[PDB]
Amino acid sequence: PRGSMIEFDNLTYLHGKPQGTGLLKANPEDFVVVEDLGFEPDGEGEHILVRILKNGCNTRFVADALAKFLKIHAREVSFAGQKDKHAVTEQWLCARVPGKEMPDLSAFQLEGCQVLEYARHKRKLRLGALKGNAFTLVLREVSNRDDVEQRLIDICVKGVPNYFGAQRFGIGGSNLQGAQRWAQTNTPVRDRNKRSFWLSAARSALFNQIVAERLKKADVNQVVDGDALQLAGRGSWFVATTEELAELQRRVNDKELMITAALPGSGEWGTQREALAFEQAAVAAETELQALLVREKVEAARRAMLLYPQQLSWNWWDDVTVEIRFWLPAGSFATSVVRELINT
Amino acid sequence: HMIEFDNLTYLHGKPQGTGLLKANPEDFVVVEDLGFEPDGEGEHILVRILKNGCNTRFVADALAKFLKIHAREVSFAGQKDKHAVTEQWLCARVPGKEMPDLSAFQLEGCQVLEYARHKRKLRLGALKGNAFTLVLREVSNRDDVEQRLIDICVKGVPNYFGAQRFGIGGSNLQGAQRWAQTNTPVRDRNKRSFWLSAARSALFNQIVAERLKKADVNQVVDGDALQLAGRGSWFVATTEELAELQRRVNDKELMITAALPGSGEWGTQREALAFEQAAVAAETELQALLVREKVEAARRAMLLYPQQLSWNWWDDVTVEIRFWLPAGSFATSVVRELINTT
Repeated sequence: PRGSMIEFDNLTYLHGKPQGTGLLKANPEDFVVVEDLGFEPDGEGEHILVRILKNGCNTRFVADALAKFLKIHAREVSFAGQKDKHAVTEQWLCARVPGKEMPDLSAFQLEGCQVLEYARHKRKLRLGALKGNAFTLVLREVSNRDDVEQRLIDICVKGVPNYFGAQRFGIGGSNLQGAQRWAQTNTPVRDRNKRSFWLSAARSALFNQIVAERLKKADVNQVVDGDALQLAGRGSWFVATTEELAELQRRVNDKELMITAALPGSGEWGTQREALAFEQAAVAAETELQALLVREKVEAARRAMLLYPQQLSWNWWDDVTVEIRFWLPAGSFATSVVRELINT
Repeated sequence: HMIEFDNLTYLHGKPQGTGLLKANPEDFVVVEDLGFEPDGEGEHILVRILKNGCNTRFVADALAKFLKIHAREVSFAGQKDKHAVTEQWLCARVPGKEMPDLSAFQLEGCQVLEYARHKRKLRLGALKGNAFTLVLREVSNRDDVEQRLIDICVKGVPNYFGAQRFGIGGSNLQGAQRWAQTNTPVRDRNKRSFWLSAARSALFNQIVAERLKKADVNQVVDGDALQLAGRGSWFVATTEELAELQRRVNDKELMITAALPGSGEWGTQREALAFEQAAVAAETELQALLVREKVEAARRAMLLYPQQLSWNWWDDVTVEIRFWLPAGSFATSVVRELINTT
């Protein structure tokens, strides 16, 4: 059975493959993540926002525990996003518990999880409904400090490819594999979760591939006729035209606009003419995955090709250990930044 | 050439899901708001009628018959078509103080809800606004819709003129463009209005689309024409006042406007005016047509904040949404930012 599609480790680099190695997440304390909702709990509402700090367990696990403690169905507990199990993460959970009474969540004890705050909120917390995350990482046993230092400087200026991290395609890549097999047939998928995982890996893999192809051009950030340019910090995007190229390039160079790559699916991809031809050619061989996404009615969307870590700063503890801090928008991965610093 | 409707910039970005709007007339309920209660005296009789399956003019002629008066004695502030359910007000001139029994007036598909005398005649465009109740069906991405409804509560939507403004098949804009290329006058007065209206509306939509491409959409600039919320009055922003003006705009007390090109001054000045002119610089022919026909330039809020926006999800693929919009604003403009339709 001949397999596929550019593999993750073969994805193009913006600053070239690093000339050094290092350790990522040697200890959970070396990977701290603080969720950034973008809003404060209202202080009223039928929902209860619970801010927790965890270590050594996934979000759903703590969510199920929270549900049990409040004597409510696991379905009554949601969250903004999945936080790494092997790391120190802080995030919000949301449980629907209507009423004027506020349950004593300070009694909720669970190994590898500390409650830090809880208050009522009107609307339920939905997946993907967060602003971003603040990261504090420590890279250990850095074999080439000068290479890493130089890369951190270049990242501050040019950024890094906004790839979906390896964690997006399932353990061992099962999600992408399963998505591929399912696309080779017409056998519908029962399990709602198994279906979402697969559809997500498919579109994510295609996005990464389009970006990897675009990075093979002479000028990676060159705006071309028909590009879908997204305003920095938000979803709104528009189509570029030959007539406006000069001014558009300036905004893109100034990081006001973001060249985007397609997130394949039903409907139109967004790009037009030249740019559209490019994206279609970049994944021309993936007719099967493309067709799968279309039949499952997963609307095509736009995603920034590049990623500019915010408030990027770093400190070297010694010639082989660095602490790095930065904030990333929702949907971007810290591993996409680290990929351009060291090889793991 | 000119930005096409479907390519008009989105405030919240193009939706990542689809759905059905107005599957049946019952999924689109529009309740007219006069902006006042009838005087309860006067030579005119205001009649509120629930309409489903026929248009205004039709019901108006039917009322005229029932009351034994000239069809042109029945007026109305806003026209509406069959495809939607509308609680509309009709105005009949019946001098005197006696109140005819509008309980015998039974037209197919209609229902008289109330009636009272009033002093002034009801005129087209005199409506203050409309309250809508819509049912979006076969929603493919609830999460997307939910977040967009929430974002709209905070930021609103672009106050675009809906497609209906450009005639069936876009014929009104087409007619305006063909007309703009010749000095030939236009016979039919109805054609004149529809065409001039489509041209100015298209220009406004393009200016807003351009403005939405800026880093900060609601950023006030020197020379901007700011309109007081709820009314037509507007004034020009000045550099020395920006911080204060910006606060009132963020607080939704003032509305940044975009031009409705026509004869006379557009309203904006300096920077803002230069921006608006460039935004439609290539539309010289349509502009000259408006100037030529003496259609006075005017102002229209760039953004639209649906009032009392609330919604209820029947199931994962069905939502009933309610909101009030001032006259001149479109429900389709709110929906454009929620789902993609065909």
